[PDB]
Amino acid sequence: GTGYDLSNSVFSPDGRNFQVEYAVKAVENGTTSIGIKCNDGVVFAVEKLITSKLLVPQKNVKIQVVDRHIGCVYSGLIPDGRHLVNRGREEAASFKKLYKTPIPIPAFADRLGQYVQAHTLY
Amino acid sequence: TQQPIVTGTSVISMKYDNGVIIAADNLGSYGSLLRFNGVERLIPVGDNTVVGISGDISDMQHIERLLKDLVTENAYDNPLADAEEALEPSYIFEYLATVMYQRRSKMNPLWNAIIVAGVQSNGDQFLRYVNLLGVTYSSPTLATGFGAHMANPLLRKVVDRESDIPKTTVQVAEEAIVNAMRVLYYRDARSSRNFSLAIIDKNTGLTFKKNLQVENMKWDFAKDIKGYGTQKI
Repeated sequence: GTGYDLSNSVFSPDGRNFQVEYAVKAVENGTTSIGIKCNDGVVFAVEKLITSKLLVPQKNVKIQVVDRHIGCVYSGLIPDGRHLVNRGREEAASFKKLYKTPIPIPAFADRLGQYVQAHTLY
Repeated sequence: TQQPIVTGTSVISMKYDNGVIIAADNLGSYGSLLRFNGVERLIPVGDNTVVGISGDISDMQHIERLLKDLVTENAYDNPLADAEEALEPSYIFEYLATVMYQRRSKMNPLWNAIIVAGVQSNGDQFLRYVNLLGVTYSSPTLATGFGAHMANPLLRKVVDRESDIPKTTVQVAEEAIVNAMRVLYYRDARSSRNFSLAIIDKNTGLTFKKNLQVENMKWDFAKDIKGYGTQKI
């Protein structure tokens, strides 16, 4: 039948999770942002649409730092972005607290990955 | 409730016309055993604050971690983290004072005595003390443990009241502190000859000096002292 796209963790007959796909739409409707890996680092950049002359220039920063060595930028629902970075920050602090060394990027990525994957389970 | 194991002795400090000075030896004692000698007990936070800690060393290391986190956190979503919204010495102290009092109120204290020295953004000198009981206070000079008994009297001969601050130079002030460190090495059985000293000047900024040593000590007169009363040789 139908209705497989009304609840978040439901597999449709073809094995898809429509709610996740609809989330993607929210992302494609968002501002463009990128990242470029260089020979000894990474660069992040993003587009900030100027809705009007009223927006104070340079003020509404979008790129966010996690710990002191990680940069994060995202496209889609901004509040969801901040939410994910807050988690990332806790995840990073917890890692450093136990292991002393600041969190490796691969390790940090799976932390964000597992958390986001978790929001497709219920 | 606990009991200190590895400990650091005195932390002495004072303020002069353009800033504040703070020093502490590099020893980590284990009871009567002078166990560790490369211990840094002066914690710089940013470039306007230095936190000197005495008492339990494991708790000091814990406070160190708390301080690093403050810096990291303050930088989060803060485009002015290195300017108008950088950590002020007074913020750092209020934070520690809050933690110290909360911990004593849960009957599980951080067994330390702390002095926060620094210069506020408006140039004002900042010197305040907080200990394991959550008790706090300010004075032109501040010292913990043994230094409270022997350093304060000396440093107060330089700055005996507020009005003496503007009349005191970095040279005079640093001299007092260095002399006090030597006195403490003479009478404090848990002190070390090696120490660190830091200056926070509203003009020259933060100057952190490591590996200093007590010099110019008088011991020669010891040869003249024999016996404990009637003995002649």
